[PDB]
Amino acid sequence: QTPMPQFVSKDGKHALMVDGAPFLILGAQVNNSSNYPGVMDKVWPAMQVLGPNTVQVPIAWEQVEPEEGKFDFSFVDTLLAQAREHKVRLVLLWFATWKNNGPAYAPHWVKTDNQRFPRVVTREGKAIGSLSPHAQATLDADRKAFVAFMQHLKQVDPQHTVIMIQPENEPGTYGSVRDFSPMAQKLFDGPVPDELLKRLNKQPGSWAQVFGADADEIFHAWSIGRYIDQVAEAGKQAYPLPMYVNAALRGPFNPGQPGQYASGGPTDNVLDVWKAAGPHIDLLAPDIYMPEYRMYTTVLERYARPDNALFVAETGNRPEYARYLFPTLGHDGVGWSAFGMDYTRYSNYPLGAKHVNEETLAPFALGFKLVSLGMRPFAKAASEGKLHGTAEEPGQAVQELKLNDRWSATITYGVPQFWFKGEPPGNPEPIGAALIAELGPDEFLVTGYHVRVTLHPASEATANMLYDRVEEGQYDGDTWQFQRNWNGDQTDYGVNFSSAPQLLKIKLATYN
Repeated sequence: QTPMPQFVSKDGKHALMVDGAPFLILGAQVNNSSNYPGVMDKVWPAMQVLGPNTVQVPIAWEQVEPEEGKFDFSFVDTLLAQAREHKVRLVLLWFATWKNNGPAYAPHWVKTDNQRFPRVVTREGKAIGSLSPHAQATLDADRKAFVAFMQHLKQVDPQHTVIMIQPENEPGTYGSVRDFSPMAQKLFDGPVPDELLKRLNKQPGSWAQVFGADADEIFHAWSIGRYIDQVAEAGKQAYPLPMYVNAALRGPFNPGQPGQYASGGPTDNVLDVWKAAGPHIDLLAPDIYMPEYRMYTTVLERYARPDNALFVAETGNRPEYARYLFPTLGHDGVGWSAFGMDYTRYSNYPLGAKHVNEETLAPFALGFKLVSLGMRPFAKAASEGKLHGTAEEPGQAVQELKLNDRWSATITYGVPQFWFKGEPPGNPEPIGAALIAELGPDEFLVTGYHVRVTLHPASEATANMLYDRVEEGQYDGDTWQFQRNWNGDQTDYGVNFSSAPQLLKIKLATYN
């Protein structure tokens, strides 16, 4: 029997297990209103070009429980059938109590009834467009619908088309650091829970006593984390798929959205608070909409932790974003997904692309194609901490990757595929990237674009380097299929990639 999807993490190594082996998500997310049968013909032809292995689709509380107690999962059924037909897996996004801080996707009977389902209140006493995490009614209602959803999924998806769930979407609050309602203030005045004190190694006290100036934000983060953890807990009792929460980043890390001002989500300053609050939440995923290299790679480093597998749940769909797939995979987490990938003729420019079409998909499609040529062995390498990835930084034409005790790799951008004089110039725009998996001490899987990879000795022991084999080919599952051996011009100057769909399995040797 094929096992259900499972998230495994042990001693700083992680795997998203799908059909019994590690899996790397090569993801595409449709636009926010592309979750109805009548618009799916604007989705699948885009996915046909892009070739993701996983598609993220919203499942809206307003569409599955339009009247309280009257559930309608017909769109889930339709979407499952289509995903199977188009040969992709799914990640379903539960748009419920929070979507970008707000209740807009909650049913009419929730979002219009502030007496039953109360909004956060500011210090000055005004309600703002974010539901309070302290209200029992709201939690009970979100949780009941999420349980009905997971129970349905178990029944209709024995194929395991759906591999993860995202409960809520960028939870948090824009217009206030926390809830200042009497209901909230009563809790804030109370003692910090022992669970949190233990995680942060703090002595007992009220929230203000323990955390001082940072009490408001830490309180809100804990409170939202506990809310979603209870939703996730109940959902997993029904059907234990992996689950994650996604974070709006702060300030200059999120310069193009109002969410840059959000409090209470799993931002880099409250990750430990969220780990303590959310044992039923498998990982905390960043949404990265800043194209600058040092900033982007800093986010990857901050979210990639021994206790947190890196998943880039959302990122921009402008061409400069495509290359960040490889350094993301290089953190040996579970994958990367790009946002806004359909033909519905919507644009989130200036954040994203002005137009999504067959041409502007091309830079993203290439990376997905390259990893797909070897996805299961690449995923296995990630699960062992043996996957290396890098992308081009503007103004830096050369990078160095240490692979193991024996070998390293020089990464060179914008040079010919032949002998050349002068300095490496870099590509005209930063577009290059490489991916290298260690299969054995002398064997590597290598792919890339707009790049030269030059393997070379890391020690005196390997000084007399030779290529034993440089096999172009691909995997059918776990089975290598040989096409040709590169040699001569093709291996004289490292191995060079332009934009062709090529995967190399390279075995090194020495002469004795």
